[PDB]
Amino acid sequence: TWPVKDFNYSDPVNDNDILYLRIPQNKLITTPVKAFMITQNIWVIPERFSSDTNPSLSKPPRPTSKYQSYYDPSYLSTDEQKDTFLKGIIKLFKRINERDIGKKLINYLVVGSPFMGDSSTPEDTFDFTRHTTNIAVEKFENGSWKVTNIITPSVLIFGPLPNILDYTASLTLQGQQSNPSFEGFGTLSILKVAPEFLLTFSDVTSNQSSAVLGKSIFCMDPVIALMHELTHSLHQLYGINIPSDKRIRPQVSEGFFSQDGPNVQFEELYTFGGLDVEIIPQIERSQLREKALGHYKDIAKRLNNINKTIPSSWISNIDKYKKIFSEKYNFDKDNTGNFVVNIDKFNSLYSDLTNVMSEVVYSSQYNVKNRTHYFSRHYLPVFANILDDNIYTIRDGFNLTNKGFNIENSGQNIERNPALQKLSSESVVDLFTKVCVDGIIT
Amino acid sequence: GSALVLQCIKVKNNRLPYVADKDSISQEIFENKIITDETNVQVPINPEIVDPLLPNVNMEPLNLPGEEIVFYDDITKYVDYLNSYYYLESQKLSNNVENITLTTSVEEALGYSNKIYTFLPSLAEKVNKGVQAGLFLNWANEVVEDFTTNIMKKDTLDKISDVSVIIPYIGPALNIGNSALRGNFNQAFATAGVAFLLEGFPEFTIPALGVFTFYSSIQEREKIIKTIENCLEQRVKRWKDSYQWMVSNWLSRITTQFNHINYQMYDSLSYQADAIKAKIDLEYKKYSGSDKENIKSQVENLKNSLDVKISEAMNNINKFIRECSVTYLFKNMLPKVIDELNKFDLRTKTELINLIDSHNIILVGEVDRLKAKVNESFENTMPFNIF
Ligand SMILES: [Zn+2]
Repeated sequence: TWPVKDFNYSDPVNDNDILYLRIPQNKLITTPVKAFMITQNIWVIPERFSSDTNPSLSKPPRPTSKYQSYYDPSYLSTDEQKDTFLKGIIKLFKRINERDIGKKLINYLVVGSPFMGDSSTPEDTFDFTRHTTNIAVEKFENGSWKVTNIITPSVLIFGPLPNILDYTASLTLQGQQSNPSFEGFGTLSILKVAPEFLLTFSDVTSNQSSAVLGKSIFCMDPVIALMHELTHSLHQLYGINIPSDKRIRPQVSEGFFSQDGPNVQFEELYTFGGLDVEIIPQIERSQLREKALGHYKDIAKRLNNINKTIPSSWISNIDKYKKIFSEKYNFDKDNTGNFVVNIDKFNSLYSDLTNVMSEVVYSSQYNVKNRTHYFSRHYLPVFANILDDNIYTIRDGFNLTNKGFNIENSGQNIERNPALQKLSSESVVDLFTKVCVDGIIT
Repeated sequence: GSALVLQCIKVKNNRLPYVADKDSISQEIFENKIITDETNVQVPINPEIVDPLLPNVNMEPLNLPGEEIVFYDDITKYVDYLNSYYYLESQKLSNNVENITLTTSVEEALGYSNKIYTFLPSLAEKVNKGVQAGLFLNWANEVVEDFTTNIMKKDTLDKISDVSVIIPYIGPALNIGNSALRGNFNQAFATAGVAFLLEGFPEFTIPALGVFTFYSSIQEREKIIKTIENCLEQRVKRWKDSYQWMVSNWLSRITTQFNHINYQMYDSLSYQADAIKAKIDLEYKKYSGSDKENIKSQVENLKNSLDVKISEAMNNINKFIRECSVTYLFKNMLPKVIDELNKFDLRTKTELINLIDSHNIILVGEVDRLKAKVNESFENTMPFNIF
């Protein structure tokens, strides 16, 4: 168990775990932003996010996504809301450490820092001057922001996009940042989460349902929603992230009715897991393993030949980063002294990050109702105050014993729980497939 | 009768089935291939938190372009009959109703606000009667008794199909393939088959598989036999990988559309219970007597029992729809895949026979007789099963 440190937004900058960070990836906020380190190399930044040129938190005229959409400029602006947001994720990170798979998940994220280099860097060099590994720390010296120090984080946990219900925000990478995440080196993850806001589903299709009560409309447990996003960080960090080029595309055609859906990427099917992984055939899934293997072998051979560094003053730290990335990828040592990829330990590692670490696996482990197949219907989303222990605890989530919520009569049910408040359909934006005829009919 | 329908129904985008594009899945099985001599594939403890700061380094500014904003448009879809979405809208209650009454006609329920559609003729009788100068629970329980018995209906079709039983009231509830009005859900489902439930969905069809070829020379001794054994490995792979493609299409395109009927029927059954709940409450206000305040506790339990009794009916529909989804894969998709695989086998076999006919003299101590007998590999085929 990696310890989850407690924080307030009122707490001052201590030049250790609370800092001010320069994030060029966020267009919405040009200035440096206040950050907190809840655990080793996993930072929370209670701020809204946007990658678009000419960004805006306000509601657009027409829908910008195929998903169910909800906007709010008020969310995560004042310090009271940032204090709520900070405690929220801190509370969720404690709930992750309740089961064993969550302790294992966090451990991978902590130790698996991104490699100091890429395809551009030659074999004999560590590059310590890249944005995929480094983030700049800054003081406010005499009416201006000066660059003081750096950090080497694994996951940066921002607030939501303009669309608060956007779950694909974590998959957004800009090609030059992405190339490390494909080719084994990895990159620091930038998550955009909204704990209080929840997606909702029902068990109408699944016969595994309450015969006592009936078919319920339930919410995703925000720990599972967070752990879902953290599995993309896991893939981004260990350099086995499948590209956004590899995707499923929706078919819309006149003749039959269908969803004008989004593109469901291969990463999204991997991170969800279960039967829907078989949508990607084995001929493609095998190719990704063989590619990942080759990159891990070439990264081991890089560690054998390194002598210089960029910048030139980091030659003393060559043995330091040899120890960090050897433990990450879990290389062995052959009869020369060089690093080598143990194939049995690679297969064990790669299968853990793809098959074991997934949403369907978490939902069974944490004893919570959840989506059974990725294409389960999205119902009207909900809001919930997770910080109040009468609504949501660390040990059991929404399903609390004292308020008359057993596992069949789950607290996740919106009908049977008043704490799961609904968002109004006036604010919630949607696309529509318009069913018309304009005829007499019989 | 006829009724001029001049207005649209706005169905939400994410309350429709996701159907993937056919080309978007995987093209590997349809690609051509050349076979060679070596084609072959197949802790956390309690630690201490460290100071995360490090010495500053000169980073150049990473000039990110930024994402372009894209506005998405709605879809209009013109249809030639009152399909499932029209039949669903008829069943809904209006905004702040007063005195609702059930009706057997869909066009009346769409036009008039108070009138609500029902797919159960017997229910339309017993609901609209009300408390006819008698006791409250005498009528109220007869409505729920009639509601329960009708939603548990199952008709046993025989002769054709692996589907054991079908649920008949889906026809008048959703008007699948214009089944209602004509009134032959049971007949049409048997005649057309399991694909009837997919409204206007293009019939499944698979294009021809990729062709195997070899080198022109292959002039070395041992080399021609060394590659023919690898050709038979890739044949087994093609059967294996074709079945995985078939499943990839089924999971992303077919299963999603069948579950749409599960969702639609739950909405349908929910609107019927909302109509019964509303009518009981309206008739409760209209009723009066000495035994009225006594039965209050009992009547609220009868309202809550509707939610349980829908789940009993849904577990039958889930069982029914699950069969339809699985039997589609067996009888609509799989035969077309096996037929195309048998064409691929015959085309690959004629290639292998003519490969040996081209190379008689090389590498033989008369092993042609031995190698021609290895066609027994084509005799047996790779099966496919479910569960
Ligand atoms: Zn995701």
